[PDB]
Amino acid sequence: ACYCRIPACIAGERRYGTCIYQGRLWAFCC
Amino acid sequence: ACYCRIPACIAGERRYGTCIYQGRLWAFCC
Amino acid sequence: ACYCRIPACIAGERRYGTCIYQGRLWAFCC
Amino acid sequence: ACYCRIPACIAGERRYGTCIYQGRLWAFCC
Ligand SMILES: [Cl-]
Ligand SMILES: [Cl-]
Repeated sequence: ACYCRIPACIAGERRYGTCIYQGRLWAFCC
Repeated sequence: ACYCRIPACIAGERRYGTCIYQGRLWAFCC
Repeated sequence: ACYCRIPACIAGERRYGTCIYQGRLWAFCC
Repeated sequence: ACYCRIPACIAGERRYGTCIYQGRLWAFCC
């Protein structure tokens, strides 16, 4: 699955984009 | 869980933001 | 002209979108 | 000044972010 994350993607994931949610920027990670 | 969706959120969800990935815009739905 | 603004658009402007810049969200105002 | 551009920033500028408006993605160039 993919996840919007703060502060960063985790081990085993790659950043594929960005989420805008709750007034913050998130890494989009899969 | 929240989900990035095209074309729109499904009944029972609301749009709380936006995902940007693979050069495309997605609704962020929870 | 249009401007990316924090915290908000100003008098005489309308918000038409969002900017992502310097780790922050900005109102896109014209 | 910074500018939202399609297709890309012009020589002498760099891309520092992204604009979202009118349902479209733009390079944010300064
Ligand atoms: Cl923080
Ligand atoms: Cl602040």
